[PDB]
Amino acid sequence: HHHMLHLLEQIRAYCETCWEWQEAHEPGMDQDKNPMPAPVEHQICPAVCVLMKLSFDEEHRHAMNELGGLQAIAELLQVDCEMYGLTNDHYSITLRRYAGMALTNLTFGDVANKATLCSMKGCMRALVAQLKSESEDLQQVIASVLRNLSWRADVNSKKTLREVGSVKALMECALEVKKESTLKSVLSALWNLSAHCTENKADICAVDGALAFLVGTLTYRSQTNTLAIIESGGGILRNVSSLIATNEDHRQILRENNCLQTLLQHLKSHSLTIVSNACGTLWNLSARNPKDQEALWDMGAVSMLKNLIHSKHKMIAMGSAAALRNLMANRPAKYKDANIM
Amino acid sequence: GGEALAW
Repeated sequence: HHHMLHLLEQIRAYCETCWEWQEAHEPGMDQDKNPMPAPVEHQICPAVCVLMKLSFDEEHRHAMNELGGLQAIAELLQVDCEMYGLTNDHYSITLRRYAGMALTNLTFGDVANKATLCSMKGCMRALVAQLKSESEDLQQVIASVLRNLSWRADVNSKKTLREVGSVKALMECALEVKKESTLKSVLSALWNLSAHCTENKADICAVDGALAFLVGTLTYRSQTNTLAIIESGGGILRNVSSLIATNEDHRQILRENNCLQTLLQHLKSHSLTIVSNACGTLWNLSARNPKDQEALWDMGAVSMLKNLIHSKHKMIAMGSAAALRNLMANRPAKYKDANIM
Repeated sequence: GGEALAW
């Protein structure tokens, strides 16, 4: 499409102008000597707006991909972030939101485009830095990019997502988020990242207050949690629980936040995702700790798990049966025949 | 956590 080529050319030309400015701009001069390019003066927002709107259609995305659109839009977002930093300027915030939305659409279902954007490590660093923006709407857009990039990440993309500090940045972002729709995007990205490798799990667990926060996302008894929050927080917990099971300090954080009690409540949920997540978490936590095994026995876990072993869903069937096996292999003294007497 | 279009 020639309008699309026309728009991408405009964006590329602006970026080039910005790079040439960055390379010529000398320290300690007047504001007037070598003026910064202003995207308003180059009609950039309306260009990226049109491309964002077009990016919702798969045929328009195909045309964009043939003309290098992902790279052009990414370079634009990056250069604006580098030039202007964490600004509250409405034009800049809007530009960044539209660019990020386009990048979300262009990385959806497209393994090649995910790999390409991850390879742009300078852009990736700029994206991660925007999670500290005062705009929770920009936070949501950035988290949505990172969510898509972390879904079906290839070996190199996983390494890069880790390298640029996306896990710590997202977890720290989560602790301060007030808007549910922003939190949903942030937790969905973390759910993907938490599955990539053990080091990502450790990085989540290492953020001060993060485990208590995550257990907080599980509760029904909340004026802020929605179903989506419970699902995604529980998914993160399921993934990181393989590590937590081996760390007494982290188990203690879970204990003191009533995690086992809440997971047993989750077994009774009508939500398949919630039950699934709880079965995987209990699989892990029911191993190798007598204190937690006894609490589970006291609260009736054995029967609650037995009821789920015939599920058609692998995670429920396997996780419930495995947690049950762990409890049956480690019967507390007070439930042994010789002690009930 | 899956993937999604923008909004």
